[PDB]
Amino acid sequence: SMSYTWTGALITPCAAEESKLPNSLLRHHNMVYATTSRSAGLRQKKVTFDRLQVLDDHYRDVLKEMKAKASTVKAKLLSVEEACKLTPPHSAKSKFGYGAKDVRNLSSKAVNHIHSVWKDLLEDTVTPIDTTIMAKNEVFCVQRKPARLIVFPDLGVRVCEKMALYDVVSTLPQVVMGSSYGFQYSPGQRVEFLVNTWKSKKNPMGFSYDTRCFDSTVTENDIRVEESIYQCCDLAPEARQAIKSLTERLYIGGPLTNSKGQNCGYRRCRASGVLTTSCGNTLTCYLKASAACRAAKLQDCTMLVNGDDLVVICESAGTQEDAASLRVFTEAMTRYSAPPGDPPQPEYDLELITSCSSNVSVAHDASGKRVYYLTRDPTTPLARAAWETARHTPVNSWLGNIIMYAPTLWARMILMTHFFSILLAQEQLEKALDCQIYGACYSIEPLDLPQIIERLHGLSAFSLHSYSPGEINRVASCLRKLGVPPLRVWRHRARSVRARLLSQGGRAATCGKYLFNWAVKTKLKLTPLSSMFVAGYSGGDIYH
Ligand SMILES: Nc1ccc(C(F)(F)F)cn1
Repeated sequence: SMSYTWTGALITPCAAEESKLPNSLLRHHNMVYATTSRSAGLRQKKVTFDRLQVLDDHYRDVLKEMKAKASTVKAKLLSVEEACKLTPPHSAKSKFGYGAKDVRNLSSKAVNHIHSVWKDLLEDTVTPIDTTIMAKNEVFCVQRKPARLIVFPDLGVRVCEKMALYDVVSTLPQVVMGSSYGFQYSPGQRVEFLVNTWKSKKNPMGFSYDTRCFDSTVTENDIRVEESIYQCCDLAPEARQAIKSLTERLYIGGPLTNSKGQNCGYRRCRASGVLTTSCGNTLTCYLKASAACRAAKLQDCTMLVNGDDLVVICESAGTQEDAASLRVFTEAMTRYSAPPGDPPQPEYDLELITSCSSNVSVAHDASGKRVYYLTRDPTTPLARAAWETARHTPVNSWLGNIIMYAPTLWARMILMTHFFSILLAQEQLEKALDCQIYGACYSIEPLDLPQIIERLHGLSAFSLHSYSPGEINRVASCLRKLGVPPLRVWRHRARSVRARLLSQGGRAATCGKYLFNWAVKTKLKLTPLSSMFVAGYSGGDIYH
């Protein structure tokens, strides 16, 4: 069928939509835009097409292996109270007279409605369920992306999803997919694993695979298979019925309704704004790729899967033979309805492969020992940082990136300096800030950063020092390209900040001592002083 059909009703905004900055971070403010509903139509054209899916024996076999491992999982139902507590404070309200605030408080109005939505789930396993459709507001840098489409059901339903499936999507994928399951790794854990699986090959070859608009490529069959997998778990019988209902009424598809309550059409592919999205896309990606590997006689594959994002490291068969078996791999994925965006390409250097928007690089600690860490082209981070510092926003990408990319050259020299300067200037150091990690919302105290980083990256994070020439040129370039002060200018700014922080004692002094030792010249000695990287949840409406 078609991924979507349209009525012609517009995808409409809920509120005013900014698309540009209203400046000591970056000069070329021209280059930063936010996406808006103004670009919905273009995206609309890209995500809508027919899906032809041909299975084969490798598909059927990998699924059989997955269903066998899923049968070792036992999963419990979540009480209303637990499901309510997982709902973010600012999650979109219900069209039935209550908001997340009422949900979090166990207001008897929200809970009663939630009871009725659940009851109706058990009784009716057919009637499609209403979804809202929305263009996202996401900041990027020039050289333009159409806004992504987000699709999500009413708050009431979302809470039922949690009850029915939070335990499953938190617990199953790991067991089903073992070490391929990306969201069980912190960044140092992910580097360590990529690097070890690369050293483990006699003659290694790697390649990422970009599936073109993955959410569209997911078929209604795919979503029933995925259900068939959940069902292999030892479930409560009420969980079993709600899961059949949710999938048949919502996951499989349904009507799309814009912010003004008009009907935009009907979806027959993955909704992005549901609980099963990450888990769904990760299982569906692992299954197709694991099978595509077999079709292409790829020798000795290890995979890493994070939703629609896929890395494969295997034994090379020769550079010709490689290029070729990769084309077969692609044919297989295409048959399975996951055709390519960029066409995939072999790499014989781990450092050259990008996955989850990231790549492995290396530097050196105090002792000169070499250290691998995860980094990325810092353009979108800096872009969003400029946005976040200009317009006030609920989301703080900067902090997320400081946490994820603490070891990187750019996060230490630029993000850390910049934002500790603002916080010191605003006397807002003590305040918790919300940020996204593998799609879940965590409240974090910026002064905790040092221990957080020590815990997730090791102490070497505070003293890495001979960054690769490629990495240094990527940063410098991005700075010039963007109009951000070169790295030497941050060094001077950091000494100033480090100093102010040191003067305040307590945890600020630790922030200054640790975060900015790289900037001093004569170094201080840096001695020693989380259920966060377990599962993926973007679009799952989760808070911890
Ligand atoms: N040519 C490059 C480009 C980037 C990198 C690193 F930053 F990822 F290390 C290495 N070599």
